Amino acid sequence: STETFAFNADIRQLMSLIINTFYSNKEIFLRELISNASDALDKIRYESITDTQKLSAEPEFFIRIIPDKTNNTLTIEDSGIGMTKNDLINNLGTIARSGTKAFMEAIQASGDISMIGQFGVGFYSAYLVADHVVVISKNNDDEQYVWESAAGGSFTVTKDETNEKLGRGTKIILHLKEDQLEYLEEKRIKDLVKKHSEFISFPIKLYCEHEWEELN
Ligand SMILES: Nc1ncnc2c1ncn2[C@@H]1O[C@H](COP(=O)(O)OP(=O)(O)O)[C@@H](O)[C@H]1O
Repeated sequence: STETFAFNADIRQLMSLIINTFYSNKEIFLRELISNASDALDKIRYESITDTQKLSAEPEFFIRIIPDKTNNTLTIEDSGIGMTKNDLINNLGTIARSGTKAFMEAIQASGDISMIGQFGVGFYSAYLVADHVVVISKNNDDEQYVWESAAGGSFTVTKDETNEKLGRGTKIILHLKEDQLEYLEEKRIKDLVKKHSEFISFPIKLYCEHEWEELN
């Protein structure tokens, strides 16, 4: 059954800024999410080098990008370390980190919205292009859970019993805004990924039409 959580106030203000901004460089969400996937993969590769068993639920490292024109969603999937239920609650809303508070104080003092691009807003950049965001995650030390938020001051976390099992990793599902459908186009995606992927040392694949295309 679903549990509801309140966004930390600072995180709520960050989301508020993101949702109301006219910042035109929205495409940066893609680099933020792919970097997150790379970091999560970093972690499971690191943990498993001295302990190969940690790879058993999913032996291959990958990042997959799946645009879906039928329901206007863009999905970023990885087989990284994944998040436990507590991880989703702790890392995706309830706790405002040092950097986040510093970013908010800085941007409020300067009003310089180019900071969004210069310093980044991490995972929350998804709300630059999406109305609603879903996160399915599976970590070795817990069952599969689902995090959801339409950015209304709250999010929910629900033990997953409807979706296909990931084995290990994370699936970020962006429900794109009506005016942001360009990010379903494969050329748009490839050009963005090419721009930010030189030093991502995991295989990146794009779902095309259907077949998987290698981006690196
Ligand atoms: N794809 C992912 N797999 C596993 N954990 C993730 C993923 N994306 C985000 N997280 C967790 O959410 C946290 C917050 O993400 P973010 O706001 O991008 O900050 P940062 O990238 O600086 O960690 C990350 O530190 C990470 O712990």
